[PDB]
Amino acid sequence: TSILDIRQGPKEPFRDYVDRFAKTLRAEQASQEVKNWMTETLLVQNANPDCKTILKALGPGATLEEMMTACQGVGGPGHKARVL
Amino acid sequence: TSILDIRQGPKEPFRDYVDRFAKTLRAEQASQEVKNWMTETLLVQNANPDCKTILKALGPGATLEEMMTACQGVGGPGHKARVL
Repeated sequence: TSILDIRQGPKEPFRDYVDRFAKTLRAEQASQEVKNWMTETLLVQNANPDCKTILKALGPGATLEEMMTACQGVGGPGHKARVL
Repeated sequence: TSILDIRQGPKEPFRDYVDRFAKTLRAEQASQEVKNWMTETLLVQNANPDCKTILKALGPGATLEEMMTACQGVGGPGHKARVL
């Protein structure tokens, strides 16, 4: 698949979205600098409205852990949650 | 070195800038889809102000030959020609 295709669902937990993004980025062939630029552009760009707004409030210096913790309330169970 | 750093000079002919961008893009490790998005984004973003304006009017999906036709003569003669 391509990193360009990873976009957050409207109810998708940030943690699930960033996990898909990171896994897809590992599989992408690119230099480390290009991967850093991919992350700096597309992760916030392709987040849902509430997560995108929270990420922007953290700023370009934000770490993954800070992003995940700041976004942890948002969205629904997601597709990995087990009810049955 | 990195495609991320290819930037047009203020008087640099657009075709000289594109030759540098293209050679560096060819050498970059990336999927063709990623290259295509790099070109859509970086070539314009890193163009000089005068060419950038014309390129944004022309819009995404213009061919190189159309970009060249639009940007020809914008700027100075560049450094290709030997005077001495």
